[PDB]
Formats: sequence, structure tokens, C-alpha cells
Amino acid sequence: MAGLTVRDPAVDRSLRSVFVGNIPYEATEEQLKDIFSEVGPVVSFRLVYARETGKPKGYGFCEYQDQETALSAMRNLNGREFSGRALRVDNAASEKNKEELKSLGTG
Repeated sequence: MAGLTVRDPAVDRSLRSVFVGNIPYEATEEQLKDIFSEVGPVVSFRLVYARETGKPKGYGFCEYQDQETALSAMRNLNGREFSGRALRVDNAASEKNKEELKSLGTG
């Protein structure tokens, strides 16, 4: 990306992570797992839900094993209908999407 030396590995992790939205409340993390695996190898992922009934908020994130694989998700999954809801997949490293993660309370 920048082409600069980075000592913080969290930067590369953020770059290879994406922010996923428009997730059906009927969808599970296991269903999302499959959706993510269609793109490529995955490190981690989470679906954020309301701490009450358990109903998903429809937002989460996915960490891929490669930054280009994460970009492939942004290419493929972003705008792709998932059980009625067209998924939004952005770069988690983006300030806006990080603030969205803060709103979700993921860190």
C-alpha cells in the first residue's frame, strides 16, 4: 500500500481485514464462514449481535490470510445479495469503518 516500513503488525491485520454489513439477522457466523471461504482463506471473523434477544445487528468483520484476498472480498462480496441483503464489504483499515467497529464495540 504505502510502501513504507511498518513495525506494527496490527496495520497489516487491519489491511487484510474487511468490514461486513447488511447481514441478515437469520444468518449465522457459520453461514458467513462459508460466504467468506468462497473468497479465500480466512484468519478470523465475527458477527455482532444485540446483548438481549441475541438478534444480530447485521454488522461484523472478517480477517483474511492475505490482503489481496480481503480485496477480493471487497470486489466479490460487496454488492452480492446474501439471502435478500446485498452485503457491504469495506476495508477495515479505513477510518470510517474503524469507527463503525467502535460503534459495534469490537475494538
